[PDB]
Order: sequence, then structure tokens, then C-alpha cells
Amino acid sequence: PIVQNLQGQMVHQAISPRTLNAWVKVVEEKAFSPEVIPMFSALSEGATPQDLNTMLNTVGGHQAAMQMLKETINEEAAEWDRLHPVHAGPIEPGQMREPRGSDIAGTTSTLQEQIGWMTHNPPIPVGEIYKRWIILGLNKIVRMY
Amino acid sequence: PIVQNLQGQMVHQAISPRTLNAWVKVVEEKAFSPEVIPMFSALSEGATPQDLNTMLNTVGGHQAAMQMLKETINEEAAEWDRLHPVHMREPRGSDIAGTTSTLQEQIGWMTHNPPIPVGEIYKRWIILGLNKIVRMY
Ligand SMILES: [Cl-]
Ligand SMILES: [Cl-]
Repeated sequence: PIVQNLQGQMVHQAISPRTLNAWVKVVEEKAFSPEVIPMFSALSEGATPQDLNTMLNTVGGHQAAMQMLKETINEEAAEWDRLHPVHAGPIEPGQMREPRGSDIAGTTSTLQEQIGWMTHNPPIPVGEIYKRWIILGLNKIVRMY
Repeated sequence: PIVQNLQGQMVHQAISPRTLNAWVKVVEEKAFSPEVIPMFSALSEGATPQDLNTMLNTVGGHQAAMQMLKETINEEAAEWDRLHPVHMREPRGSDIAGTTSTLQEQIGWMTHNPPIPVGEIYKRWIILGLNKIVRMY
């Protein structure tokens, strides 16, 4: 999700000023009416868990909603762990570990690990998965608005 | 936009359903108040000139604004040429606006070392036009 580095290579760049500016304008105008969801969805396209947490933490006010969001995420992270049984660790030493709920929510994973899952073949789309949990939470919250 | 395929090459990714759905919604609610501009800036993030043209051609109604936008783009393109004289090939104004350039040439400029950021350049002209149009609304 892309910027050119010094080596001439196209690599991931974190959620941009332009993207965040639009997100804050959407929050100011729409949080958390139903119209907020399509806008969140398009603005978070390509986002890592780290970018998603920036988005969640740039919401001013709405303390009740953001607390429901946090409850939703914690429950989905717990159910993800339950429904995706893993071995203790990778069988082959250097191989990429499978992400847990807390990796998807970005509390126990680094940006490099996130990008690693996202660009795996086949992808392990931890951004899309976290977004789904966030949209689950939004769909509960829109009832307040 | 542009994405890296399993071979490590940069290729086109079409504008996603979710992006194009949000841009339509922005147009329906905001075209062409000043509020449309930051939404356009974000939703066009990483757009090739081809994607930019897809976004512009999605705008239903506002045909007078779109005609003025077109005129602005044409003028910036002719100026670009004059300010960037030439003898892979460097883009001309019309290549930056997507009318004479292929999708592959656009990606090739955008990912060149250093980049010739034809998407960002075309966005700048579009925004110049949107800033004129805002005065009609
Ligand atoms: Cl993802
Ligand atoms: Cl560009």
C-alpha cells in the first residue's frame, strides 16, 4: 500500500495525512450514523491493523460507542482464537506464525508481521479481518444514532 | 491503483467496489461544495490517471461543472508541455490526463526511479478545477 523507498522499491506506507483528514471530516459529520460505515470501509481500504488503530483513536468524543467497539473487538479476538485452532508454534523454525486475535487487533504484532501476513501467498488478510470486527461493532453502535 | 503481484511486479488493481461506492456517495451529497475536495483527495489516493478518469466520469449530473473541469485540465496539460520541454519517454500533458497514455505507461512513470508522479500531478489539476467549480455551488 504504496510509496517508493530509497532502493527504488514500492513498499507499504502507513495511513496518509490525506486519508486521515477525510476520516476526521467523516467522523465530525457522520459518527456514528449508518452513513459512517461505507465511508469507513472505503477509507480503510488496504489498511493494516496499525492503520486501523490510528483510525479508531482519532475519533473525538463518542466515548460510549468507542467502549462498545472495544468490547466487540475483545469478543471477536477471543472467538477467532477458539475457531482457529493452532499448533503451539510453526513446525518449521523460520516459518511465519499464524496470527492470533491479539495479532489481528494489532496489540501483539509488529507492522512488519502485519505486512507479512497481508502479502503472504495466499494472503492472511489481517487488515480485512480486523475491519470486519470493527464493522460488526459499528453496526451495533449505529443503533445509538 | 497499483499493487505488486506474486511475481513482484507492479500492476493495476481496479478501483474497488467500496471506493467507487464511497465516491458516488460523496458526489451525491457534496458535489461541488468545498467539502468534496478532501474526500476526493483521500478517495483518489494512489489513483493512476486512468482511475482518476473513472472517478470523474462517475459524476452524474453537474454537466456544466464537468465541462469547466475538462477545460481546466486541458489548459494545465498544454501548460505542462510548455514548462517541460522534451526532445522511457517523458509524459506529456495529455499523457498525465490519461488521454494519450496507456495504463502500463502510467504505472511505469509512477513506479520509475525516481517516480514521475503522473497521478499526483493530474490530481493537482483536477483539484485546481474543483476549486473553480466550487464557486458555482
Ligand atoms: Cl488485509
Ligand atoms: Cl502518482
